Amino acid sequence: SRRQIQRLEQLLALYVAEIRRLQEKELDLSELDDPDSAYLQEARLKRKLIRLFGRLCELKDCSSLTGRVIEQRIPYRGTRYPEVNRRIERLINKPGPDTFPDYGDVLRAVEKAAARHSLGLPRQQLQLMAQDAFRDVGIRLQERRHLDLIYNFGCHLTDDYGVDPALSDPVLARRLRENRSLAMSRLDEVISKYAMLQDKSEE
Amino acid sequence: TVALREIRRYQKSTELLIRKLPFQRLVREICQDFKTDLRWQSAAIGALQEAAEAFLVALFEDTNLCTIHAKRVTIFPKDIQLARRIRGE
Amino acid sequence: QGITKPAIRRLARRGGVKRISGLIYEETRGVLKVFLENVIRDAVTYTEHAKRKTVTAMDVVYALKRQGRTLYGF
Repeated sequence: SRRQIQRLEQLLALYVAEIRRLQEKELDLSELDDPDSAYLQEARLKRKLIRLFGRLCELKDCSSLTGRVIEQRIPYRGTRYPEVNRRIERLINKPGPDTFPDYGDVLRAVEKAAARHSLGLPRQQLQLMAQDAFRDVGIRLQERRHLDLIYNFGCHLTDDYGVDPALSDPVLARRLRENRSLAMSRLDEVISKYAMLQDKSEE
Repeated sequence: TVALREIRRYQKSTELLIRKLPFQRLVREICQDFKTDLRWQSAAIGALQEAAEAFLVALFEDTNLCTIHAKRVTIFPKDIQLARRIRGE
Repeated sequence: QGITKPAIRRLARRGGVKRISGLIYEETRGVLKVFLENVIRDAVTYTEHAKRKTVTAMDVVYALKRQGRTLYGF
């Protein structure tokens, strides 16, 4: 009913307002130890809001889709052989979040398509085909997830604004550069640490 | 009336794989180690979590993309390291 | 106590890695912590340069932009 729908929309607006207010809340270190802190309450509100949106869409008899880039079908046209292409497309379009294939999946796809239709393809060419396809769709899936990240990043506070303050302050810029050196180093350190643990737990 | 973009953002937030309290406490611990007393906008914590999960996932994606084997294959620390040297920065 | 193994396995799987070794759990915790240390270090630098007592979301954004491809294009 029209009234019900209108009401639900009002409720959505309410939850949005509450979420914004919580987002502005300033947490001290104590509150960062709190299981009930503004951050967690915010998360809860977000869940409530999503469920509510579901109900709203079911009332309108429209899809519950939010228009996320990540729900768009990713085409694969990469080879001369539509059958291979089709298998690859079905592979990367599997239902759920965990769709991301490894090389083995791609190779197996190429092989099954090449066998089913008897394309008479040598293993070298089959392998190069699989490698190129795996690279293409792997990069595609990565960039799609990245796009999804930057599209949905931040909040109303980041909607307002903006120029990096370091561009007008050489001292701050210097500090940030030093910080970058430290960052790269510490990352390298933890990575190589576990690599070396692996090497010592080998020989 | 709420626009779809807002709904999209909040939806993305509900999809994070790391528990939010342990993450919050990790941030707390780091601030303690840094000996910084500053407060934090709840929004800032959210930003940190979304970014951190993206960073980890990208790390695994890069490892995946650098492993060409096609045998049933287990990822180890050296694989991580290699992938970072190849696709990193 | 910390962040959990099923979550780490899920993070790996999201990137197309089905199987991880025993060291990967501890390494993932370590990398997570190091990354957070980097972002927070930059963010706090921004906050303190502005003589501010609360780290904002903008500070974290500016910090993130210096961490490489992660926020590229935002």
